[PDB]
Amino acid sequence: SIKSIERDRLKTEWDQHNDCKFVDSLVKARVKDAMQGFIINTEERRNKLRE
Amino acid sequence: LLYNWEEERATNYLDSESFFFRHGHRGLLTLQPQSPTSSCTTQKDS
Amino acid sequence: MRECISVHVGQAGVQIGNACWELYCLEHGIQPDGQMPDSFNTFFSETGAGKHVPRAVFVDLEPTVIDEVRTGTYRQLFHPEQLITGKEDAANNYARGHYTIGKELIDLVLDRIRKLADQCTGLQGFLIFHSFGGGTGSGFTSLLMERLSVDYGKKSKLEFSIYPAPQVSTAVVEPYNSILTTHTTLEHSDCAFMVDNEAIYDICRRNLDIERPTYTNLNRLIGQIVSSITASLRFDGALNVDLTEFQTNLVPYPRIHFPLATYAPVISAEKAYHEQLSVAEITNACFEPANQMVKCDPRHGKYMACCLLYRGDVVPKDVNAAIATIKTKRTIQFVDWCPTGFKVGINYQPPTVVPGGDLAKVQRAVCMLSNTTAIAEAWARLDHKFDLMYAKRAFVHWYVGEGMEEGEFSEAREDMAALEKDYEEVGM
Amino acid sequence: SERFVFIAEWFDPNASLFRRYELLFYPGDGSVEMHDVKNHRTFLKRTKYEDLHLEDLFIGNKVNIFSRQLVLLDYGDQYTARQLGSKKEKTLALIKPDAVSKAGEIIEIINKAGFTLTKLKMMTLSRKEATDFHIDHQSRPFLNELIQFITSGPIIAMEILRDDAVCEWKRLLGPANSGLARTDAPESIRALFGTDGIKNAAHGPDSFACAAREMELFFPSSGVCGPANTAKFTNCTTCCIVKPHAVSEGLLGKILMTIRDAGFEISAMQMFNMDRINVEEFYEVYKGVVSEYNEMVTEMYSGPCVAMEIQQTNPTMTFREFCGPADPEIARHLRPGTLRAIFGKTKIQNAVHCTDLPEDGLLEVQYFFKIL
Amino acid sequence: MREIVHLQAGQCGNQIGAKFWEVISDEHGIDPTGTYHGDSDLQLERINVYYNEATGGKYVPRAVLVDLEPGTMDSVRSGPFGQIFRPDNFVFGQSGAGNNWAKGHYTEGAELVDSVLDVVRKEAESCDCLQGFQLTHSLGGGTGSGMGTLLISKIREEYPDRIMNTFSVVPSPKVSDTVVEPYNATLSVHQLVENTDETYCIDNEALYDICFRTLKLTTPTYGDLNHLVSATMSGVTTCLRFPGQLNADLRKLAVNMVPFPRLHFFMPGFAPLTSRGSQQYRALTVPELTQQMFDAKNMMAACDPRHGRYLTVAAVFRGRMSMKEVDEQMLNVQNKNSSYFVEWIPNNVKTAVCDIPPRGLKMSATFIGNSTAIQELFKRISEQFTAMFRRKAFLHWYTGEGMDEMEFTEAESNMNDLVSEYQQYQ
Amino acid sequence: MREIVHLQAGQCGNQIGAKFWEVISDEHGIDPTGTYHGDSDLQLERINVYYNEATGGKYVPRAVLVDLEPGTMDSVRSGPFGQIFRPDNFVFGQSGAGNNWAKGHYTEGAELVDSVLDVVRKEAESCDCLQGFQLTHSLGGGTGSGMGTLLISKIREEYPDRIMNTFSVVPSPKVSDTVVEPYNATLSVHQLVENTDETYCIDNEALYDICFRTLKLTTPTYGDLNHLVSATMSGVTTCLRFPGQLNADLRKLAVNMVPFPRLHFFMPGFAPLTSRGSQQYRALTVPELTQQMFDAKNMMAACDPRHGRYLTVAAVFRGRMSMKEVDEQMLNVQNKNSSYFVEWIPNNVKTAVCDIPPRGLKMSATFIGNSTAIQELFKRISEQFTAMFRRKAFLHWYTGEGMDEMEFTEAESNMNDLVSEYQQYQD
Ligand SMILES: Nc1nc2c(ncn2[C@@H]2O[C@H](COP(=O)(O)OP(=O)(O)OP(=O)(O)O)[C@@H](O)[C@H]2O)c(=O)[nH]1
Ligand SMILES: Nc1nc2c(ncn2[C@@H]2O[C@H](COP(=O)(O)OP(=O)(O)O)[C@@H](O)[C@H]2O)c(=O)[nH]1
Ligand SMILES: Nc1nc2c(ncn2[C@@H]2O[C@H](COP(=O)(O)OP(=O)(O)O)[C@@H](O)[C@H]2O)c(=O)[nH]1
Ligand SMILES: [Mg+2]
Repeated sequence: SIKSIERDRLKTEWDQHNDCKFVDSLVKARVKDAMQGFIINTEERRNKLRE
Repeated sequence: LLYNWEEERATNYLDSESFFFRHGHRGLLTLQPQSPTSSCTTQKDS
Repeated sequence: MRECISVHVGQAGVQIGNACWELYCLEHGIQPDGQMPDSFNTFFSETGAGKHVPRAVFVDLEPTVIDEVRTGTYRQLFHPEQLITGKEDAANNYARGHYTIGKELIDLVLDRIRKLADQCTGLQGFLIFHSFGGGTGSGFTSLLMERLSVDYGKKSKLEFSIYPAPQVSTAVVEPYNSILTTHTTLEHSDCAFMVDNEAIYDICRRNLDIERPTYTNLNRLIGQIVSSITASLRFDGALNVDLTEFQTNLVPYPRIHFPLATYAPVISAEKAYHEQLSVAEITNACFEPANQMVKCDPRHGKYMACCLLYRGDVVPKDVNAAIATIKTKRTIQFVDWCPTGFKVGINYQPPTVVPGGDLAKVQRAVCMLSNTTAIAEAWARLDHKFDLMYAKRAFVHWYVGEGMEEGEFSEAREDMAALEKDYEEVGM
Repeated sequence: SERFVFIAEWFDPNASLFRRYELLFYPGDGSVEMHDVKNHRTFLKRTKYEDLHLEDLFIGNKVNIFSRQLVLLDYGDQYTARQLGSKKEKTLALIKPDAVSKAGEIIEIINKAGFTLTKLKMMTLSRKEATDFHIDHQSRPFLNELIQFITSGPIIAMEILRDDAVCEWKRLLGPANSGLARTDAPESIRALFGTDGIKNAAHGPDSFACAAREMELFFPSSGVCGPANTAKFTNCTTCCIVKPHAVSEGLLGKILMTIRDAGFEISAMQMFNMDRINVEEFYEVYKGVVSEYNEMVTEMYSGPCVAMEIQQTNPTMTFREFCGPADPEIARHLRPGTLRAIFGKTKIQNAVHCTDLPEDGLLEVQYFFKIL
Repeated sequence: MREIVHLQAGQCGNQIGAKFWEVISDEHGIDPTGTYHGDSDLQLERINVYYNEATGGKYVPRAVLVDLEPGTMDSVRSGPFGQIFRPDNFVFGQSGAGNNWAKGHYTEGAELVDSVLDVVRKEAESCDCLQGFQLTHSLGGGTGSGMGTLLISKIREEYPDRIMNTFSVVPSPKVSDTVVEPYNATLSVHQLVENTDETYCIDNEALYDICFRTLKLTTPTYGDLNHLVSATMSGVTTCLRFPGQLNADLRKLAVNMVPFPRLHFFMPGFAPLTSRGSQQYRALTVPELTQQMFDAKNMMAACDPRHGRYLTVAAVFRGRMSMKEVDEQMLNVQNKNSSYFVEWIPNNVKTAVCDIPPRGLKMSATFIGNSTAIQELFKRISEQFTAMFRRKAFLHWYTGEGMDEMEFTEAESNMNDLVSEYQQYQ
Repeated sequence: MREIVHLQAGQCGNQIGAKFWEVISDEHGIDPTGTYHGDSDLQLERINVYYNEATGGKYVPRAVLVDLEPGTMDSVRSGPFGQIFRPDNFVFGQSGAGNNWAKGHYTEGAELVDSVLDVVRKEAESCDCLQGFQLTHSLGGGTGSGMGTLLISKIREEYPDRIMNTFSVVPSPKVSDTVVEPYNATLSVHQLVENTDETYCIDNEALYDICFRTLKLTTPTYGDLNHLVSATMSGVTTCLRFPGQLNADLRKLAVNMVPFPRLHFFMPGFAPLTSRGSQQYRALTVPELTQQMFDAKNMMAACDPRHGRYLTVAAVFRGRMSMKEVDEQMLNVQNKNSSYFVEWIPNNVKTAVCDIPPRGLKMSATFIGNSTAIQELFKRISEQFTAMFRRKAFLHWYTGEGMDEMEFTEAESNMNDLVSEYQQYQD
């Protein structure tokens, strides 16, 4: 019981830590898509300068 | 330049004769005065 | 959470644990005064402020070599007691370290494991580095394998041991002390990976271009073979591997637990930008005797099992098209009773080069941990040197002097003979 | 004979290690040669090479040899140390608030004197760094106007390396007071330029020892240095100028006169850039479109740039068409009033590199000194 | 932490230890006024092995200095190193021994050991953990062989655990300096084999060679042959005193070298010897040191090693080094001259590595070795003895001071059966 | 796909064959540091011919750098493009390059030939289809004409189908700087006419006299002739890495060129060579280069055309030209010279027009002759051997190093088969 309780407590603490990091990673993937869209905006300015 | 010409001529500038050198001569060491204070160990320089 | 309490010992493990516990500083952000600038809690432990203090235990008997690490660059990182001192060296004998100078020091080292293991919520097993080549690693620690295994029961344990070399041999009396300590650990060490010193000094001259090497130049090539093994309990990847697989795939029998070791990409920094680091070229290098870290030839014997761990940008289709072309080589022979004979563990992390190293910044590593029956002829010479000395009863009288009997010379000879007729019953 | 040797430093791209070599130059025959101090064998053998110059043989100025970029770090020799470093001394100067609209003739006088300009950057300093300039000065006169000019008007800090730099700067500057200099009536930077005596001028250190204090006061180590000295936008933040190699050619003063002509302002100058990453960051729009992209990044690889933010002043002539067509020969076909026909020195790699689309000037300027 | 108790006796000893105790003053940066003025910080680390502490930062040694006459320790105080040696550690007699064994072993050196043993047992229990002992003494004289062999006998009776070492000054076999050398050297080596574990035999005929043909000095003293003997003393403990690649202590070369209780008579050496005038033409590297110390003309006893087979051969090294290049050199000297070792031991060579070379050197090494061609160091004394026992040449000195002839008769039955063990294996 | 494996043996071909790697790498746009440095995109997509790639996408060459002495591998690691080669397959040696054929083969060549084949294999067994072997040798000494034979006779046992086109400098008609020559050269022509499938020729004398008459140079060094040879070999290997309109690989040249098996030594060239002062007074057409192709004084060979009725002239054009202008002007030169082309072949010529000009000129080409005038270079060196053999004049060293007397008869007898089997089809 002592091993199970301590292990479950540390697992749930690191699981909520990974939960915060995973929601932050989803925001990070949205940020990477935002950087992809900004590269597309630079491609739009490249289209205008190409003209 | 008799027998033993070169070394006996050369050693005097770098260095009652028996009475003065009775304690010895600096044979097994370099002419330079100090090669101490080397912080040169394997687990110190590595 | 997935802690790995390692054990170094001897005059080996203090000159190994300066360069093996050097990369654990580097692969995480751990600066040499214990700070971040969490996959690191296998090897580090965090206080209130920031201080990541390590987990292993390093022992000697004389304090001449432990005194460097407390006065070198890495003092505030290491614990003020985890480095455990002594007063005098066992001085190349199995008598002193097993009964007299390893008996009066054993019950504070036993205290500090129990203090370190109980804080470890999720420890997996023990890793032992004892050198057969002297008096402490043979003596202090073969006392421990019958002392840890009594207290902590049925835990896994594995060794990365420093076997003395076949042609060069530093000390004189080692066909006693290498033979004697292997009789005791044969049923208390579930794996025994081995390396030599001549066998890596070949490799640092022909694969690297640096002649005139150092032990520290050799230690990082053992300091890199650990972290492609332990990394599957550390980092993310396709296939992670626990320490309950090394004793599983690689150990067929009770008394056959003696595999080999090889680490694939061994190329300098000057030649980094020329050769294509193809996954076949990294793979087919390991099966060659020139790359191999034990001075033995596998062409005289049969493989029995194998393993692999991979790093970095692995393309997992092409590894299976590189393992598959190994099977069309009749130079590489297998015994019939392991027709599968492999294991793959794949991580994401590419290897990290030390600042001031000899290996290049590479992206793909391969480490074999191969069982082979051509290690039995490495046991041939160390018995061949024994009775060629024991007949004259040379060098004996310090072994019986410090509280032993002569008669365990009569068994550690006779125990290896049954092992020497054990490995021919299995590769037949 | 009479070779000059140096220690060189190149960043290996594949295996990211910093590499140290020993380069050798042979004045009077044009040869170069390169051994390795790290490993004693010879990789690069002896060669002749034409583009390298004895004025390019200065510690720090980063020169390309055979498409490799290296900064000369050390003096490996006592001979070349005696031959060059005993004479090459540094002097500090600073364009004050009044001299921004008259800097072209002063910079032409400096280029006629022959001092090599290492760093000439506009700066707006912090509170402590601003007060450290005025901490040393104490006398009878009331310096309220000069103090308000320093704390309010923008300035630029510059370093000039020359043979007897302090002596040549003193002989070019002359008398201190403006009325006294005009009464003496010699041709001088203080007599012809500068306003109201102690109100504003180009800064000049009193002694070689005090030049260290003056340089530490005006431009210290970059803790509180201040990245910007100009407004980020003024609703027309759309003109970027840059001078990578024509500063080494020396026509920076003359092109400042021609841009002061026709009533165009100049806002902010600075001289820090990394050869590749910073330029890549803002040549990004240029990446897909422009051809000869290798050459157009190579002649920015070549040298540092005095790069300058500028706004649109009149709508009668656009600044882009004042800058001219993309080729100097096309400029000489069309009109001599184009800046390529006056100054352009390469086929497409023009003397002034600008932006084409008017939108991205604000973002490029905010990158170039607000971020950097 | 592991100190060294040093013993001295005779006037032969106390010129050598006076030269031994100045290279320790050189390497630890000790000035001759008791303080320390060395520029390092590793030299001050294990200072305690040879330098006890006092007030004012003074460092004064663990030294014992003994003779039966006052005429020798007047000069040791009157040397260049007077203030360092302890005034309570000059134990003195009044009458010289005069080339006789029982003058020091049974009568006049025997009444005085109760004042030496007071000095040692007080001092040796001030060490926190002693490693062992060392002696430099005269087998040729009457005090070192007479009195000092009691101190090897009686101190070993107190503590049997520690290690006895001997920088024996054994007589030359060719030119002799005393007509009772085949008694004082014969009888002294009757008690060395039950009592002493390391025995370094030193000859002056072997050392008059080296300071002429190798160092090129036409006028050699003792004080410039004492320094090479004083080189190899601090050249043994190079690894206990300092950090490095592979440390080794004085139990670690008394295990690698002596396979039997009675085959323990070593053979000393020193590696880097070249002229004073031509010092800067050689290249002091790894092949230069090994090519000298594996030869007969770099050997500190006067027996040619080529007439027998070494059982075991030790070494030690010093200075920053590349360990594979020594490992190539140690197999070559086991593969090339395989007829100069016995075939019934697999490994015969040991090495150990320090880190800091001496003051003025870069690469140093010291040669210690068991060899069975040390019989010619003992058969010449053992054949000198019976050519004068049969004529009873000097027995009236020995009988009239408390001896027998049965203490004489058994002192060659030891000396014959010693050689009657070495003979079979070569 | 399509590739050529390379080696660089002898001193003479090591300097020329490493002068090759700049005339290649500037056309295709590689910096010396291994990065791509090209202007156009079209010359990157056939880089797998000469070049293997490296991690990071930088580019290394297929070459092998082996000769007896380490003097010249310290000369081809040199200033322009030394960094690109692989440092593992650099090969050196110990013993002297003492111009002996047993030093070519029997004494020094034995220890390397285990290693210096495994530099062909490690760059060929990692491939798809092999098409050419390019080896830059000479014909004078035991350095270059004892290793040029050695590194191709071994290979033919295992790579037998493919084509092996070397490039070799032949002896000059006036003065040679080696005196020991036809013991080796006639002993090397015993294998080169057998094993190889095409084998070129270059005089040193004609290479100087282009520079005085047409170029009007004052001072031709040895840096000039490198360029004049390296441009010809880098123009005949272009329909295998360029777009074009009439395209031929190296095995088209097996069936186009040689009618009887042992006649494959060709005569190089390069058309639009001119001076500096005469550029504005010269015009560039397809007829105006065609004269300069068929100029008697633009070849690399000293042989006059009057002894030569050309068998198969192949002028590989390279530029933006017209296919009729090529075809009408490769025939209008032929009716005008009836007696100097063979009557038993109806079309004696062959073109190839491509799409990428050289760097620098808008249009160029490459003459390749195949003449019946090359018996004059055959009558020279076979005549040097007969007087020197009856003296046994320098045979003491080769017999001392191990070459028997009865083989020097045999080598000249089979060098006599390169005029006798030539004389049947001369007439
Ligand atoms: N290659 C290599 N070998 C090492 C290293 N450290 C120790 N060794 C080897 O370890 C052996 C040294 O003996 P010890 O480590 O002192 O053996 P021990 O168990 O400590 O026995 P004692 O000295 O009596 O305490 C030698 O064979 C060395 O070659 C190392 O860092 N690299
Ligand atoms: N090389 C050398 N030999 C010495 C020294 N001192 C004494 N001897 C030798 O010692 C022998 C004499 O010893 P002795 O004085 O009778 O011993 P003691 O009476 O016990 O002091 C002589 O044969 C000397 O050659 C020394 O400092 N150096
Ligand atoms: N392009 C070029 N050719 C050279 C150079 N040096 C020598 N040669 C040629 O090499 C020839 C030397 O004969 P060679 O066959 O090479 O002798 P070998 O090296 O012993 O085989 C000379 O006739 C030159 O024409 C050089 O630097 N550049
Ligand atoms: Mg130890």
